Amino acid sequence: PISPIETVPVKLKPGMDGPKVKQWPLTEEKIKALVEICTEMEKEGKISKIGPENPYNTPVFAIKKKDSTKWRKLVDFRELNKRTQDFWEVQLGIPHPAGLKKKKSVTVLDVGDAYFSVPLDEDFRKYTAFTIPSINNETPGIRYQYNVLPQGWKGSPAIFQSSMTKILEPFKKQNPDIVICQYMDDLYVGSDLEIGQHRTKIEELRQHLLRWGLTTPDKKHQKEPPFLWMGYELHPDKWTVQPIVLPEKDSWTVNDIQKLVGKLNWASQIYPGIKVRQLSKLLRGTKALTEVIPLTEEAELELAENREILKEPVHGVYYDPSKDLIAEIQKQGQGQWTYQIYQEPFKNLKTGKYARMRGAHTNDVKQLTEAVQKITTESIVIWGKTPKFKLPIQKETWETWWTEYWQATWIPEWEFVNTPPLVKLWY
Amino acid sequence: PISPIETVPVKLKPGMDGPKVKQWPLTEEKIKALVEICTEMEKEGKISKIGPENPYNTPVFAIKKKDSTKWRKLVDFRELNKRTQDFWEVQLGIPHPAGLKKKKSVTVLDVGDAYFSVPLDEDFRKYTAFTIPSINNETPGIRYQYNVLPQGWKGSPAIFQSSMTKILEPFKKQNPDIVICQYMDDLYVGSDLEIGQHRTKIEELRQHLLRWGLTTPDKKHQKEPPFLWMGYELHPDKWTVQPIVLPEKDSWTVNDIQKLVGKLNWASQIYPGIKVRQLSKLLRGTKALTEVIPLTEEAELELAENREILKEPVHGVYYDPSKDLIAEIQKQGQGQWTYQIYQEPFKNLKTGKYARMRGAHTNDVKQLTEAVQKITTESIVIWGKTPKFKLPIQKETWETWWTEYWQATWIPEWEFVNTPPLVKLWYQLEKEPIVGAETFYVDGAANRETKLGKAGYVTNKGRQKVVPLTNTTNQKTELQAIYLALQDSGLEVNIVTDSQYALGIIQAQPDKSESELVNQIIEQLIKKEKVYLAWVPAHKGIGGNEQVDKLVSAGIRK
Ligand SMILES: CC(C)=CCN1Cc2c(Cl)ccc3[nH]c(=S)n(c23)C[C@@H]1C
Repeated sequence: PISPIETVPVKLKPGMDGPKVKQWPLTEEKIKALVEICTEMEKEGKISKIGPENPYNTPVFAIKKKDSTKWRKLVDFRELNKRTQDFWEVQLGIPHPAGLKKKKSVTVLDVGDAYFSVPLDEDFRKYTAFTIPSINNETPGIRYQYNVLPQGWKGSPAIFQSSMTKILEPFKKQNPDIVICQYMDDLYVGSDLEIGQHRTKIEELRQHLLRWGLTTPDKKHQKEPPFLWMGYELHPDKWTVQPIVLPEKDSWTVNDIQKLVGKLNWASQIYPGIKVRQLSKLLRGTKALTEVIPLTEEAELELAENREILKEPVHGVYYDPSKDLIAEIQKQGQGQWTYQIYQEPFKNLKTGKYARMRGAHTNDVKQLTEAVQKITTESIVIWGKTPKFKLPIQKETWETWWTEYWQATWIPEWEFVNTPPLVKLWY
Repeated sequence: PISPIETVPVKLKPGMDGPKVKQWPLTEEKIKALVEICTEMEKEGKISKIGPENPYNTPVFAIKKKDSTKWRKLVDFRELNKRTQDFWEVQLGIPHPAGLKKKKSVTVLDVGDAYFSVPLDEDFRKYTAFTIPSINNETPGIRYQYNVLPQGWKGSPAIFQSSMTKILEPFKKQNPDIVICQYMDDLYVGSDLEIGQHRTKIEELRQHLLRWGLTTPDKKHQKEPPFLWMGYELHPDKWTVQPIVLPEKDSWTVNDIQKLVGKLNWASQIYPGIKVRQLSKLLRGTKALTEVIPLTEEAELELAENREILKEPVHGVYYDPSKDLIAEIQKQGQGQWTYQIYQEPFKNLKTGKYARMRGAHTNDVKQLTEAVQKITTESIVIWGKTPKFKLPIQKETWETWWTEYWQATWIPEWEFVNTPPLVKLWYQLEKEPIVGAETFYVDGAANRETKLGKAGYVTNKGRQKVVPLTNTTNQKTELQAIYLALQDSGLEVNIVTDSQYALGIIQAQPDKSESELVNQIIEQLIKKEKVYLAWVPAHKGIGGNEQVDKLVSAGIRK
């Protein structure tokens, strides 16, 4: 109420204009939530209703956070951030600590309810323009503004850095190796601490936090046992590109050697050292597919050689902080999925597989959506950033469902491949 | 009068300045009019005569346009409008009638000259300044400025909407059960109240607004039961678009076809069935619109076929949220599919269709699914629900379909129903190399320059064949090549190609296409029992290729 703070005088990146995004239609069930949510915020003045002197707008979505609990508002801040936060990340540049990925276990804590205090420069809220939809465009839509610091806005965490710093500093003074990292409103704190040490050491912070500024966290695990998430306690010291193994076909067949060769042929682009030629010779016939042709002593020397040429990766490791990282997904089998992030074609910094057998929930979309986010992390974890996702799904289909299973704060820029995978192998 | 409403402040675009647009002084004849018209307007308070401390000018036009018996005023500040900042988008979307709900009584009120009653921000006024010279020379250049939303001003609408949006508030608050919507300077008030009792509130409102200087000349709420909105024709229980004529003439030109097609798609919403594939496929020509389009027979068929439907007039129902929305589909023909959304048995709410998209060779099922989506999509935008789907297709089929595809999807709650066209897996490839089946190292090629090729192969059984080809691509030849493979092969077959292309194509398990070449291969695979196709690197030096490529010498050498 009547007691504020000052205002870091904010400004967009020179030359650009405020974002004017189009509000996607959402369900009634969603709208209703949003009517509720934002009205309380009108109540608590964090946000306010505006008029026509304002043309900007930024997307918003209703989301059931922390396991289908009552709804949560989510603004698709993608554009604004890109319109401010970029030259802005040249000033308030929130730092990225490498070694975290190296740590054994890292947890995430949403430190967003915080921002809801610090006011905003009266000449920038203008951009915080967001509209909530009137079903079937019957009403003119509810148009609010933001008065404090908006959770999705990248310019806000940056600002909040100040307090956050001290908020932690002491906790940091007692716990040094415990690296903590702030990305928007989520806290990633890493340690090589044993499960419970880490765990308790966690609530430790949670409490400390709460003490220092009603920076309240999410109570993920009571003294209760349930089939709930094993928390956002990742173990980044675990990451590999191993499974891209050559099939152990003791029963070598014309068909097989060919298949073999094929993978090896495109595989030549990811390991310019592999040569399949002498093997190509082993299938130079015009035989029956199902036929055994191991023979070529000179050839199996090739099988083995390259068979391990995999294990010894290439130069393809030069994280170019200028360039953007690209994520790419492969729907593998029932609940089998895969990806790879690279800035360059075969210069893929890391690849990995997602497994969660399509059964109890086989909604591709869900698993996809899941995956995405699960990838998103890694990326952040490591480079501290959101890749560009190449989604093997329909724009329109996805544009109608991620928001259902989507339980994350940020939203990465993505796109969809109507381009099937020759790349579809066991890898 | 006017409205004492809290005005809205407008700033001109950053770094910009008001129009210095003078006017070619119009005929001194219609000048007396401008003056006489503005004197009253000024006396109606709408204007404030000021000339000195204000450079900014705009041109004052005046003549008579439609059925009226008086001279009209016009002044477009297009220059100003541009210099003007941007507001909120008035109607980023039109409500779709099928989404509306049924009410006993409704009505529409022309909000008079809505904008005028509304007060221009006290400052922007200087900009809305204009000039009415007396004669050709004897003239003091009487300048005036608006105190209200000017006739042709960019914000005018946005503002006004906001204003009114507000003005109604208390009223609607107090009188909660009479939904309202405004359109242009028009008001649509409806409710489930007894004609007279409906009339009771109408006045209450009419009056309410009247307290705000908002002129509504409705006598006893004057409205035409048949509502002409965005083409739709509405009534408190049904909606439809009537004026829809599909012209018939001889010298069919392009513009007309397009118009036919627009006119056709429009009615589809309500009219269950309409087709447009050919008429459209036809329009495919480039830029020349004044030329005549040779509506071939296939076209005429769908046209008069459609015509038959159009002749007979159908109508649509409104929304009742106390029920399940239902989406039902059927394949009316090659490439074409249709849907209909209904609450209760045979009471049409909405129709329409999904036209097969880009990506020349596709699968019906995939397509069907691509279809369900559009449906899914609308229900959201309209009644924000997800219609339970009625799908003319087996679950085993469907299931196996998506369990196969590379891309991903989402099948809502849907039941299979028996009906005529049935989407199902016609052909279906193998997984492992068929044992015994004669292997076919199929190949083809073509010299793009020569525009000629050769299709052929060599079966494992020392068997060979070829066929020269005029007008063929390395691509066409490849398929062709497989097609032969298919013809000559038996029941079970192993086909081997060097085609990146055909490899994918066949694997796509598409169907119903425009490439005879493919259609055939399709029909053969259909005809078949067990095919195992496989793909290998054309020139990588596989001998299985080496020869099928070494036979290519019969055309030339390199
Ligand atoms: C499409 C427009 C301008 C609608 C306004 N409109 C009037 C109307 C009509 Cl004319 C028919 C069925 C209607 N169903 C509903 S709800 N309405 C409705 C209310 C709003 C008030």
